[PDB]
Amino acid sequence: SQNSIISLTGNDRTVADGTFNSMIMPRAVIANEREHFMKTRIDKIEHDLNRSAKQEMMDRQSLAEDYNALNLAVGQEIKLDIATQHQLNRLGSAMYKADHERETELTDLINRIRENEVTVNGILENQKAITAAERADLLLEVVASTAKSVSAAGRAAADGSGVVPVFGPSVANGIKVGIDIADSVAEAAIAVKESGIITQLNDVYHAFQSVHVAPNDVIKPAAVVAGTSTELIGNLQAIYSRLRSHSDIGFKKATVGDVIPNSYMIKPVNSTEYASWQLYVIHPVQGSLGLVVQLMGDALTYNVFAQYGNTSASEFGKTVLTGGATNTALEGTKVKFQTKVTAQQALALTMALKDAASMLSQGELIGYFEQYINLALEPDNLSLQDNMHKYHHLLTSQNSPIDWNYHDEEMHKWLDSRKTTNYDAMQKKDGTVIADIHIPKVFNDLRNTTLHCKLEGKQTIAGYTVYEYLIGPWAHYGDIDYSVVVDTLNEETKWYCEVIGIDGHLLIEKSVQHKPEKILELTVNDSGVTSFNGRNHDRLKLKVYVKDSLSVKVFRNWIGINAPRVKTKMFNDHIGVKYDYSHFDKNISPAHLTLTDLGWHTWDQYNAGNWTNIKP
Amino acid sequence: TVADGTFNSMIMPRAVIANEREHFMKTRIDKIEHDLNRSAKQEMMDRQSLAEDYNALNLAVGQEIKLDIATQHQLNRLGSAMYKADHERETELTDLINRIRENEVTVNGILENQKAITAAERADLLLEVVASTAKSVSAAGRAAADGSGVVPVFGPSVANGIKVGIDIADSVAEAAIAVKESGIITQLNDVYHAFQSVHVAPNDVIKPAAVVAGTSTELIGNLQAIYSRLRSHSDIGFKKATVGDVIPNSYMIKPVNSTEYASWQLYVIHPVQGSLGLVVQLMGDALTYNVFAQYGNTSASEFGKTVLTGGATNTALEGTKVKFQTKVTAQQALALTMALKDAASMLSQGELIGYFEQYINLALEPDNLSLQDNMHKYHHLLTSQNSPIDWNYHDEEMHKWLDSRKTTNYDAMQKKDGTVIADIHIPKVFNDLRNTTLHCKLEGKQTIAGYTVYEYLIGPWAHYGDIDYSVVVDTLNEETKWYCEVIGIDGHLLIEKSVQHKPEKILELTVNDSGVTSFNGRNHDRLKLKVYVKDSLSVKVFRNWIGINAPRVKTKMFNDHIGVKYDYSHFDKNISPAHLTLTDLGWHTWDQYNAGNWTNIK
Amino acid sequence: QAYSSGLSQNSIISLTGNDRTVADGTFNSMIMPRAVIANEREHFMKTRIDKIEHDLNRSAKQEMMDRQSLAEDYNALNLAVGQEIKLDIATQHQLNRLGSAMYKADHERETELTDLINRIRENEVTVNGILENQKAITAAERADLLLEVVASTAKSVSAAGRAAADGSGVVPVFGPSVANGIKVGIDIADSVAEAAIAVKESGIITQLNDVYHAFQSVHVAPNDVIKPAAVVAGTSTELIGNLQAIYSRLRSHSDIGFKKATVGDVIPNSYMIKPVNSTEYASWQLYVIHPVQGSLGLVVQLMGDALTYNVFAQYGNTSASEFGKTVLTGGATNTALEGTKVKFQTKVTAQQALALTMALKDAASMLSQGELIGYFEQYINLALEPDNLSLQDNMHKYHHLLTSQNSPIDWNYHDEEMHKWLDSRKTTNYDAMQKKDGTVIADIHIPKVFNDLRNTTLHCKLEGKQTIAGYTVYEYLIGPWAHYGDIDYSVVVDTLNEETKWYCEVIGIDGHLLIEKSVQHKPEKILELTVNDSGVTSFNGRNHDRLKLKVYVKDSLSVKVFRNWIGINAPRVKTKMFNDHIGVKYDYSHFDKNISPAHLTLTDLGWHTWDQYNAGNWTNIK
Amino acid sequence: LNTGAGAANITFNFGQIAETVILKGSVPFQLARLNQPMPAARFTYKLRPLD
Amino acid sequence: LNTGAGAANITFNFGQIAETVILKGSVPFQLARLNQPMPAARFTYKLRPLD
Amino acid sequence: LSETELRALKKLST
Amino acid sequence: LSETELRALKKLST
Amino acid sequence: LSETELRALKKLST
Amino acid sequence: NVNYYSSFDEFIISQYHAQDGINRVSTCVILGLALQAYDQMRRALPV
Repeated sequence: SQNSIISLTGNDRTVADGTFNSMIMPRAVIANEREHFMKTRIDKIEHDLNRSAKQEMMDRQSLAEDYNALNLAVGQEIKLDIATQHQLNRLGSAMYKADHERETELTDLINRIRENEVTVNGILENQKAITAAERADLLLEVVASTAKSVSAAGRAAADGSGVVPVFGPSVANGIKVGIDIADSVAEAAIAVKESGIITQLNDVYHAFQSVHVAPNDVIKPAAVVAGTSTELIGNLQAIYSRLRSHSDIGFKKATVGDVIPNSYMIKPVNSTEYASWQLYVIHPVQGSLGLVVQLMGDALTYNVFAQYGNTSASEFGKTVLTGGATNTALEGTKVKFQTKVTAQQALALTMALKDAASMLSQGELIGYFEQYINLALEPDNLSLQDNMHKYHHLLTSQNSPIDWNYHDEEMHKWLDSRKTTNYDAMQKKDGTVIADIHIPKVFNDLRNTTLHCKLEGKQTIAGYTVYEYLIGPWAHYGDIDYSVVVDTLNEETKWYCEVIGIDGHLLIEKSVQHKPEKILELTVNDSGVTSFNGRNHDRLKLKVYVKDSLSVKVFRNWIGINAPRVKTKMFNDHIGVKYDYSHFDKNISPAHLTLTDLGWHTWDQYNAGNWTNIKP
Repeated sequence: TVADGTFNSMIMPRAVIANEREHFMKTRIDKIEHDLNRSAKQEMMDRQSLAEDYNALNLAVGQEIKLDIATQHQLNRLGSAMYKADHERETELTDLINRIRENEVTVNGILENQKAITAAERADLLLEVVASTAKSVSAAGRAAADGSGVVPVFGPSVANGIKVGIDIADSVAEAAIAVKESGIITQLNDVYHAFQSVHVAPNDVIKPAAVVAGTSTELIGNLQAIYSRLRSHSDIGFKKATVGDVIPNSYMIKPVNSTEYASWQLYVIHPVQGSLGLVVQLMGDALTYNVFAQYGNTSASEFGKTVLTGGATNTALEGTKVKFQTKVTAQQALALTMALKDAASMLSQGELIGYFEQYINLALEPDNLSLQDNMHKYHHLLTSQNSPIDWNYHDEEMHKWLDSRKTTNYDAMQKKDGTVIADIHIPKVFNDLRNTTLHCKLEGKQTIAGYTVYEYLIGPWAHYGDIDYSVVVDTLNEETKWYCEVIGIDGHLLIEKSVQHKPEKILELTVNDSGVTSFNGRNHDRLKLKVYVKDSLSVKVFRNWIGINAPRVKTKMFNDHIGVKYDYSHFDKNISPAHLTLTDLGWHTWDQYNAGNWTNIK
Repeated sequence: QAYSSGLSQNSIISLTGNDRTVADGTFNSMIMPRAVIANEREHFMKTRIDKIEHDLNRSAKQEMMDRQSLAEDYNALNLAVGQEIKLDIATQHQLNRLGSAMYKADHERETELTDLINRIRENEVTVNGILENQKAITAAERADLLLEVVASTAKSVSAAGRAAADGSGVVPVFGPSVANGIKVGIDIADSVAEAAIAVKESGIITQLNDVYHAFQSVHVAPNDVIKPAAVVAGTSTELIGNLQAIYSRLRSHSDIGFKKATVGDVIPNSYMIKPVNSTEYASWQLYVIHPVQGSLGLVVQLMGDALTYNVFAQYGNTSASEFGKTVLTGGATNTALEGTKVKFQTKVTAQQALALTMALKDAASMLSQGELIGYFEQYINLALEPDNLSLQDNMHKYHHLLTSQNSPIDWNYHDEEMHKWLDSRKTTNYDAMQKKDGTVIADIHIPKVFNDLRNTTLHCKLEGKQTIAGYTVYEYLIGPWAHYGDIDYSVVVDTLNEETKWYCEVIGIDGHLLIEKSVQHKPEKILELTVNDSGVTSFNGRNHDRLKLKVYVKDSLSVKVFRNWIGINAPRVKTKMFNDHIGVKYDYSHFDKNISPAHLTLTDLGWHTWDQYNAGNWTNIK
Repeated sequence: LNTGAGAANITFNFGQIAETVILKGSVPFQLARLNQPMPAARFTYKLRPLD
Repeated sequence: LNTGAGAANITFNFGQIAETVILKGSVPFQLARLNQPMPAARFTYKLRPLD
Repeated sequence: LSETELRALKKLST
Repeated sequence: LSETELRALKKLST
Repeated sequence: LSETELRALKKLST
Repeated sequence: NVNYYSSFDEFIISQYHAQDGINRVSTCVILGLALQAYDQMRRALPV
């Protein structure tokens, strides 16, 4: 027919139950209370499996000692004895680990593409009729990617631990919320007050759920119109630069002292009537813009609103993009849900669904939308899926209808102002000591805060376990210090640290086990580029080799508090300067090492292979 | 805005019990949840330590709990998990009662001026004006806020890998008896495979409590009355496994070859935590129910005398039988059954089947707002003083019936095998849940100046006599000092022990027939105990009744709760052990302390 | 011409009715089966739950930590050159993780079947009465009655009941979870130095990564097998023989599944093809099942109301097509249909999948198209038997036929052909890689020590839940054997105490042998046995098909048992059939006996026969 | 009026001559025949005296 | 009357001449023809002696 | 760490 | 083993 | 407790 | 959810080049004759 999108139900809008078409129809996960209850239980189980509340409580004392041993300046120390800082560290540490792992997988994908750029260029140029999903399969096969599936089922199987979204209610379980002092400036009373968070922080955690996008999701929008390998890589980096900036904003909302809003769906109080209408309000915690979607009958309308600069009277800010008239004053039952996709991903499907509003049934429109928001499940309709990915690229590209850099900058300024206002208000009410406990000024942004990233190692070379940490990219400029903590069963041990650059690596041998040891100090300019031994670099790789290891931690610290920001890179900025990461794969064997091998040595000195012994 | 009808089928409630995959999917996530928090490998490890602590309590002869015997260990695993989950819910109820009392003026305004809105909306409003830790009344939100302890106990996973068939023939050797004690009889194995505990959150109870409440005092009384009934039923559930009988299994009967226009459904609920059962029949658009007693049953019939009637139900219907485990109490199931009967004309047959099955199997409230209001109104009526069911009479009769079964089974086994074999397979010590000497492992998420705070709530007691409380503390460091704080209305008592890896008695209390104790000259219904330990690894609290099978206190009702009011506002305050001095230990009333510093006396 | 079996089948009444379409808003519509592979929401939810179960029982962090201890234990076995299991190599460690998990599940299933045999033999008189009195009831109903008269630990045959009764150790191995974070494609260029080889040994090739992402093990519970075993059983001996015959076939398929990973080839993936834009009343479905644990595959096509199937061999493919020779035909299946392809992992064996396909073909006229789709996909993806009681019995009757001696498929011929084909593939891949790269590189990526699940030197961790006077009892079932030669058994015991006194007991038909070792953290050899070509061993003068090993440790933390064959690639034993199991009968009733280490004297140690003891008190002699 | 500890049972005999008797209570109450299960409380009862 | 350990099977032969036989029991009992599944217990059965 | 493991480990150290 | 437990155990050993 | 940790902790105490 | 064109020339050519164009132009031709009648009728009877 004329329509490219064909509804599973015909023009009669009736599908017989028990038939194949009805079996493959999408389900309303948000609207169905059985479906919503099941999704929440599985999500909580996944979080509790990887992150154990009983384990995090036990490791509190060990982490507190390490943070003090960093010898930070006054006003920049992180005190984990305070309950508020410990809760913020728990959320931040898991947030940064997930972002770190996604960045690591992106670098491997970039290296794989560059190794087979001739075959990749042929696929992109010759084949344009196939969909985005089919193009991703061919690319992920031509390159020897570890994960070769873009299907949601294959992604979940190969997702692995460490990238599981954080579940706020699990983190906030069992923490004291109400403590009174009643005008008692005493050491015992102040110690008691430091043990409890306030109600505002409890409400923030109950409405928090992080979103982390795998590189196998990003590849489909990246290759939808890409014609060359450079365009594909440039699109991949542009999307992840936007994602990382939004992820930073998400953590900053917990630091400032206000309650974050919760996404909800409004549906009519009376079920099974003629009149059918639904209103979705999405408040992405990891973003600066929101979405309001209204479906009355077969008509779909949307409005993109700013999450900043809003008075207390109205939750919605100014409208930055309009797609119709949406009434948010509709009366009905309110069902709260947690979005699992970014604002751009939600917006991309809304534009695609509006185009095919009359070509799909209402149940298909609702089921496809709710499955994406609540499960990150892409629509099974291939034609609908392809249009969504085309809109996702447009929302990210330079021709985007939304100026993302302007809105992200405004969100940062608005959040900083709110922190100052809330700190001054509580200072007058209670005092400086109480205000500092509840609103710590040391945390600020996610990549500005001093944070630790526990490392997991599955590779053992001659009895030495390799722990890999990727240094950079940096969204801030200043001076950065890196430290490593090594816990080993043996009483005396020798461990090695290696930093890989574009031309050569630096080998370090250390012996101190439990106290943190500084490994690398760097200076980064306003372009997010550091000068590592005469060569400009955008990121570095740090590998720790430890024998009979139990735990390895890496601490990131900025010299100054509230480090100034670096403008987010776009597609034009990424294609301008190209850095080679093919050297991040090579390893060394600490067992076969000599005194002459330690230090900074360029590749020319080594042979082919044998990156341990410096004899050519 | 007229729909094409596809959306309304997607929000249509589903037959979870009848559909096999839905019933397969729910068993799997309930098993996963139980194994997530209670690990069989961990529990088998701590068997040796628990056995030593139980032996170190120095119990009198005939009251010792020997965890070396397989039967006693299995019953301890069920009892400790059941008692723990009930303890957190009681702690949460006490916290909620405190918050309501601080905001009585605001709560009173809501109750008077919000009669029009739904029960769920009123509960959400009440939980907002108070600074409640959990502010969600939806089922999805309650699951997220639920902790580790409150997870229901999955019976089949507990009784996995335990040896059942051990045969020693006419042998009285010590070696043979040791092998005999390592196994359990087949009867206990069937008991665990049909056991699933139900623990109701305080947030679910606030909707029945606030549906007709007009004052804050009435709302608190309604909450306490429901949990008095709920806790009583949990005791009966544990005693059912203690006796030598096999508990019945809930089941659903469906036609062998169902027809499109002439289908029928029959539901039989056998709540393990309760004294009454429910039979619900759905023939066409007609709904009928019968409430039957679970006690006094003869061998021929699995149903006792019916105590409440709602029509005629035919339990002799022929068809396929599907077994399932309920997630709601008998009172909760009955409330929906009465509500569904009234709305039978206005509801489709698919809605009748779907709404009922989702509530019993998943504890999911119906999406219909009118149906939700009527159920919570009926829930209040069934738990009030004007309830059609005399719960106190049926709870007491179940207690008497269960005691007679234990004597009959023990005497029957004594004749067949002997006294030694009978004691192994039917331990007489365990008796009721609150009677039994049990331990409650404590979790601590609060640290004050390096000291982790572990909180335990003494009482409320359903039994009277003399009760002893002991605490075991395990720490990594050697030569530590730990403190115990017992908080009451008048003041708190501070104790320093500095002994690890062994039980240490901290309190001895006497409870009278009204379930109240005299703590330093004042009547207390409950007390709060806080243990402060530095670098702690495990803190365990034991409770012990001086005599076996302590007599039961009559279950309190609504009028009993409003007659006497006790203040629990002082349970929140704590001390800083690092700043303690020698003069600070002992019993000290608040008048002595300065405002906000309860560690150091003026 | 389609194969026609004269098997008697019960009549089947569909929920849809005469018009073959269910009515809207009815109780039948709510209990209708519905597709799980085709629907994305369900195929995503089930994969997440499957992954969760694997991480609960098998944690990657724990398994990575135990690598150092496991490597030392394998080294201490003192194996001959060319037979050493070096876990320092990444590929060998990855294959051991797959092997250890698969063997533990197979061992537990074999253990439960052994106990079930004991209960049946004890209650033979009552069991014989049930079998001959009740021949008209359904197979599921017969199983419920049989599991009740015997004091079976698991008395439920329902799918929900089986899931609850199952414990950790029988959970299927989730392949993608194992291959997470392992380095792939380490490149050393023309370097033969020791440092370069050390880095090379730490990584695996892309082929092994692809193999693991398509792996999912299938282990059938004894309660599943009792229903096919009792369809035509007349006596207890026939029922036991049927139970042993089925598990002999099941175990042989498990060994083949592990052998697929050892060779350098990639394993095929089962997939479903559906129309790009499905049209009402013109839909079609194509199912292609490549069972990892099997020698044959299945292609099922649903066009209109017609069901067509083909059984194809998984060996002998020329790489031009993914299908081998057709062994059984049930119509014409078109595998060249154009449409969307969805990949899934089967949770049932080829013999189970074929049984439902034959039963569904006979019920095509009486069942609607949606019922055929729902019942097939539920069983393949979730191992959920159809709710239709008549259809379930028809599936079980076909399952008995495919395993009996008169099966239309010669399973022994195809299983043997698959072993020969797999051996040839390993030689070809090793020789090809020995030319392109060095011999050292070839040995790293294609180890010769790993051949098949019951040939490779493997460890099995034991779980202990029984304590006798302070001593935890760990049970290991020696045998049955599918290979003949000399086999050595070793036990590793770890205890918190500095000095420990632990005992080992080996039980046979007549008497048991008690040993004391008192050595910690090092393997100790307990038993050396010689197995003849018929799979039986002479233990103290009598033929035994299996033995029972019980290890008693005080304050234990971990007990491991190592199984070792003297020569690699031990010759196989022909798989036993129903006649072989009936001909020779062994008594396993003595495996339930226990001893009390605390009340042990020096004279009680050694080999003692039952007549030396009293009734009970098996610890102390008269 | 009940002044006892527990709920009491009052027996009503309306004879066998009257055809129908309608019972209305100031509050909902429970009524059932001799040795018959009690129903839920309700305002109005229509009874046959010969029952 | 059954004085044995377990349930017993009693065979009833009503001849071939009678057309219809109706069986009623004091308590519900189980009855089925040769080589037929045994139904649930019922009070009454209607039988054809020729069967 | 379990209670039995911690108790056993402390005995070895002392 | 947690980092807190390992450090405490090492101190006990020495 | 892992077997690796138990053996390492045993060596430290001894 | 419709597009707008400057002239009937653009409208008919755009539909011709779309998918299922051959059967779309048939409808557009009838629309053109309907619009031809509309122009003549409304000029004679302006409302």
